[PDB]
Amino acid sequence: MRELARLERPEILDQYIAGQNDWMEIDQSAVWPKLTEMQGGFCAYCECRLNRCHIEHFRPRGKFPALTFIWNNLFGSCGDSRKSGGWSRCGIYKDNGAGAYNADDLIKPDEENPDDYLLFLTTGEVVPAIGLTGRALKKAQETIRVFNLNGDIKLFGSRRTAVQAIMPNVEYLYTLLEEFDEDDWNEMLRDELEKIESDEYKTALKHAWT
Amino acid sequence: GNLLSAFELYQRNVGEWFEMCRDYIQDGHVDESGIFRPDNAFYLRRLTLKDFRRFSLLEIKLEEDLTVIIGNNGKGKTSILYAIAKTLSWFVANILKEGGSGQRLSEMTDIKNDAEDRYSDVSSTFFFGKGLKSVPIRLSRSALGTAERRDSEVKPAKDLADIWRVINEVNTINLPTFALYNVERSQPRREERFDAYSQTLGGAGRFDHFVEWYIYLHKRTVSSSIKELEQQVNDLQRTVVSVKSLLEQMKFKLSEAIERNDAAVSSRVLTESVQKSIVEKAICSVVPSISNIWVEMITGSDLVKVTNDGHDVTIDQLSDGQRVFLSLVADLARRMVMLNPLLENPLEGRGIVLIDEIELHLHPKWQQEVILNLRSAFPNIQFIITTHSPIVLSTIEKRCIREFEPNDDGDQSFLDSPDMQTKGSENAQILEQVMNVHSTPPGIAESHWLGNFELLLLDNSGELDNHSQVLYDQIKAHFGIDSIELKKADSLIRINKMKNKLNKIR
Amino acid sequence: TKQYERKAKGGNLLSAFELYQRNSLVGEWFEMCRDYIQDGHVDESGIFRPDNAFYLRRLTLKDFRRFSLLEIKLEEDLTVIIGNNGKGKTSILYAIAKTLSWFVANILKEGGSGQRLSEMTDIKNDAEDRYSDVSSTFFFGKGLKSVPIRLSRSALGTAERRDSEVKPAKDLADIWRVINEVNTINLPTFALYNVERSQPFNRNIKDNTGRREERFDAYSQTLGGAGRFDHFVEWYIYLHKRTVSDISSSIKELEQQVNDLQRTVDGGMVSVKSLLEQMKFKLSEAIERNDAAVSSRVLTESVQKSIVEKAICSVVPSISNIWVEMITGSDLVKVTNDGHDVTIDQLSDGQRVFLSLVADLARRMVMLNPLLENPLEGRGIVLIDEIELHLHPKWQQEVILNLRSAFPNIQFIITTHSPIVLSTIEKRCIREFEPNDDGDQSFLDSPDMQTKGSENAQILEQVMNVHSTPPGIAESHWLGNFELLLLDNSGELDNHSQVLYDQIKAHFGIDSIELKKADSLIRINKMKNKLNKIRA
Amino acid sequence: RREERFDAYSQTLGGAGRFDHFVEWYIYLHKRTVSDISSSIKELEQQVNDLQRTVDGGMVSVKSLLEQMKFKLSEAIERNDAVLTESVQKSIVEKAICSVVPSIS
Ligand SMILES: Nc1ncnc2c1ncn2[C@@H]1O[C@H](COP(=O)(O)OP(=O)(O)O)[C@@H](O)[C@H]1O
Ligand SMILES: [Zn+2]
Repeated sequence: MRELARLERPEILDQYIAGQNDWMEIDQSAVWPKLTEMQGGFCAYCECRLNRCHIEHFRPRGKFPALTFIWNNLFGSCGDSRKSGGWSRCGIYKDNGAGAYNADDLIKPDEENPDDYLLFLTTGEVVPAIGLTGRALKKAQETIRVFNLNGDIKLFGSRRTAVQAIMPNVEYLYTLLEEFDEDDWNEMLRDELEKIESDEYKTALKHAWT
Repeated sequence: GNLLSAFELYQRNVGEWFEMCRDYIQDGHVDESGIFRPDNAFYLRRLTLKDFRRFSLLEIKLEEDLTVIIGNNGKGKTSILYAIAKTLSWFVANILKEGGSGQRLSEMTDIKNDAEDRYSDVSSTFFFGKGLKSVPIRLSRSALGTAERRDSEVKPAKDLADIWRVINEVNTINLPTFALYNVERSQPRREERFDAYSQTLGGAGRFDHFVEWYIYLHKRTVSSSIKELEQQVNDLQRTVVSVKSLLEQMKFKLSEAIERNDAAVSSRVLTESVQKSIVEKAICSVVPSISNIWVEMITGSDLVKVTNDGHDVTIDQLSDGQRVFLSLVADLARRMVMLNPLLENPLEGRGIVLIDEIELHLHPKWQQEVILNLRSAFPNIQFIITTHSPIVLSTIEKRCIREFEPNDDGDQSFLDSPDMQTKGSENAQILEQVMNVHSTPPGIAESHWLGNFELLLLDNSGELDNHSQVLYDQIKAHFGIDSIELKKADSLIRINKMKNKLNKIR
Repeated sequence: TKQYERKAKGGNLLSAFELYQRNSLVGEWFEMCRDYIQDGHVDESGIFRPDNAFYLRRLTLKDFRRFSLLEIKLEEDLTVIIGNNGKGKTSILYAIAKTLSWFVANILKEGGSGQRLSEMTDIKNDAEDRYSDVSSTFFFGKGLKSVPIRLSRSALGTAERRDSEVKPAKDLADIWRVINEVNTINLPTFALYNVERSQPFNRNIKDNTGRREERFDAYSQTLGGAGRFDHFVEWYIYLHKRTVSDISSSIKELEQQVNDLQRTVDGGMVSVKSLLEQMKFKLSEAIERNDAAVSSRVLTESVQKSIVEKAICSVVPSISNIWVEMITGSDLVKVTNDGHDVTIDQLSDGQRVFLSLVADLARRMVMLNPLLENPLEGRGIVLIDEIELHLHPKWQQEVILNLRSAFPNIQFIITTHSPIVLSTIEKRCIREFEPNDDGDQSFLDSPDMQTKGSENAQILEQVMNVHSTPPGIAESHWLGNFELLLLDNSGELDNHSQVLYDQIKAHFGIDSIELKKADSLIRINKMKNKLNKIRA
Repeated sequence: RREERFDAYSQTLGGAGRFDHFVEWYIYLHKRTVSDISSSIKELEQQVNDLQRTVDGGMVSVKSLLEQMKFKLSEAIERNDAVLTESVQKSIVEKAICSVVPSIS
């Protein structure tokens, strides 16, 4: 899960007002390009490559009708409700699978940095970060539960596979700490971390490298 | 080039229309690969199930060549094959006899238990060339004790089958093969062309039938004008002690020639020697690790022998998996030869074949081979198969695969292809991405030790503390010094040590 | 004698029993035998454990079928036999089943005969000695560490006959039978489940003659290979009817009817005397059956029902509930399968076959272990051929765990060709069957690799000798070829390597494992080259 | 097994005999006798000789058959050349039956 840089509000959200208007009315192709700018064609919660995708309200439209055409509440999630099929993580699972949850105790990735709450073990699991107590632990534990970031085998399997593929390159770089001097080695680590902006499951790959 | 209109004109009247119908059925070409291709292909295009068993509504589009249906137990894979088989029974019945009746849906079992509208529908659409783009058939049944009965709609199946039957009666044509091979395949008068349709949609593929048939064909084919043969028989009879065996053989040949001569045009058949050769070739081409099959009588008992992985063995030396599969292929080949006498290669005939649990009783080794050569040997058959095997799926393109979602509560409208390409993929990936199973068993504690070990290393700034050492020793003790798990643990130690050293060099 | 007394006081079961038989301190010796059989403890997990366990330790086959000599050591809990040659694996299970027939026969009837070896099929065709032996050694606590049994058969016209040696098995079975006759004890379960268990279910179910209610019906057809799922259904419906009915109300009603009939005969109607005698007989029979049921110390039908239902629901993942519905003057067993209420005949073949196995086994255990709080914690030996038959991979990952949890004291001897099943089992439990061209093999080996908790891909390669990728598909070799090309061209993407890279990308996709591995190879080789240049 | 020597005692005092066992045993004997190539060569040699005599007697119609049989004989000889007890056993029984049973020649 990445810390996302939200910046500019698109023009179409000015027109539509809560109460009168419905999400069925608004055009979705108007909204996407700013989210694609924000996120980089990657899922907000799991960091899949987006292809089947939907606009996700972080607080849902039923419970919170105030936050229906508000730019802070919107996110590009993976999975497609329209298709005849079962999707079991992120936006779709938050509604259907997880069921009962407090919305306040979840990581909103535009506001908060995930890195302090979540840790990505190279065996493939996401866990609470080392040393959390009480409330911060509860947010980490519920973000993991409600977005189903372990419980989906497709996601877990895809994420493990990716990290395990690079672990030869991780071990080989840190051996050459010794013989290289600091300016050579710090340029190399910058160069590897440059690549993984364009890669799937980037936060998991980050924790493997650093 | 509408086939039904041409046939109607033929029935009312005449040679021109007959020829048009015959050419529509018989015309084809040999492609670049040397394979005969009918100009007008016959296949099942679409299937819809409404309130049938577990399905409230299901729609399936089928591939022309191969469709593999996958899912957990109780997802309805067998139900789908049953539905198709019952539909195909209407073609078979009407090819055999005018106004013949096919099979029907059960009022006890086949209606969905909580269907508000207490009836079930199986709707199928078949394709037969550009002249007959859509042949819709619907099988319907109302639940027991309902006042209002829903009628099946089968006339299009009957009409099409009538064309095959009538044209064949006048001039021999090639006919489509329909066969179902269910899980019961594993359970322990002369021949005539339409015996190929006997028990084709249940009871086909039984090892014992093959062996008996094969020995029979061998005995007949061990060791040609009728007038010339009659003259030879007469000359041999006049000579008749040592030539008595030869006379009996020649009398048999004469009787067979007369029978063939007397036999009707519709029931035209290839020689027993040719039939034998084609079946042998089919078996050897398709079945993993069988290069040759033959009959021996030199012990003094009739024994079918095979060359299995370069060793000549009795057929009773085959595993049950290999026997069952051999039986399936042999049976299919036999039917194809009987129904396609006019083709150079009768195995290039048309048809629809259904196979349930293709991997039944197969060791992983042979699972890797079984679908490699099925499509090569039978290029114009539409195969609709079910499997539980990731090894099988590793040999098949994703376009051929139709998967049920794991959390399907029987509502979903379409079966779809997996997102990942399966052909040439690792089995571990297919397990996780296609079959929704972890590569390691989650119920085993030892499966989590490496994860736990990593967490302990990260908690203690990368240094091997007392607790991490204990777990390391457990991993080493359990998996062994040469294990992949221990190597991963060692790797974690090395990386974390180096990371920590860097952190100190702040 | 004094010697028998010493051995018996030392804990020898046979000596104690011999003293019991001769004197029939008779009560003391009986109690010693009964305590040897019945004593046990509850472990820390809350599971009952007999103090004196019963299991098959060793099996030897001599000139049997394709085996000149084969020796197998079995585990107390679980042994799994793996290999291609399934006709030899099945022969091993058959040999065991025939031996187990001797215990079953003698528990049922004094001097009962088990099954014998065939002169035609069981003797190896090229045996010099022209006879066959099946030797088994059983264990029954520290008091009886070795119970040897040998089944033998000679060819026709041999100078000397080979007789079976079965007396130890008979002696042990006699202890169970005789002690049980005096005071009800728990008895061992023996069952074989072959590939035959996959048979179509005949729905129309037979009227209760009441053989199915008898305790020793648990041994009926127990080593036949299919089990009797039909018997389960009959027995289960019977249990249901008894639970809905009141018990001894028929006796009370019969008591009232006999009293009314007695008054009529006392009132001068001598014509009804014949009917009174018939009814008195019926009453006496009902009381006796009730008393025998009372004497057999058997569990209430309600409790029996509950135990079996729980077992089925626990072991069979798709089944959450099972019950009897009374409709149309015809009792139907229904199940909740995947959240939907269906008849047994509506179940998938995989579900039904597995249900049948567990149902049959649970029924037998409940009938044979009436004195245990959990009757499924009884003793016994169960043989299962091709346990993965009809099971999806997800079920294969749970099947052994579920069985072993439900039946903690049963010795399971099973065959499989599933790596997924093997991933849940320790290598010590695994015996590999790799025969020669003649079918002959001397010992069965544990694999070198630990299987429990290992990845299935590794088991495929290291245990089952199957590649992770299908060798007869070209695309399976592209990554290997790609790597070779990279290594040949000093780590730089040449025209050939680039083409293949593009092919991999086009075929497997941008987010494929294969492409990621290729990308990894490029990155590592580029870094290796940079290091080489710095060093130069 | 019907060819096992002690099968001769199988249901011997049961009253019916086992005529079914005879038939099976006789077919077995036949198959074994056909299979050995030297008797087949001798039989083929005899057939070739009989056919050659017919061709020499003016029946030109059987020349095609003679050529086929000569080819079969040459092939059999080429396949490795080698008395079967089974052949003798068969002959003994045939003679016995024909001698004792008047209507059977
Ligand atoms: N009439 C029915 N109503 C509801 N569910 C049914 C009915 N008949 C069968 N089923 C369900 O259908 C499933 C069996 O489908 P089947 O084709 O045998 O499965 P599989 O795909 O494993 O072969 C089970 O879940 C069973 O409960
Ligand atoms: Zn997502």
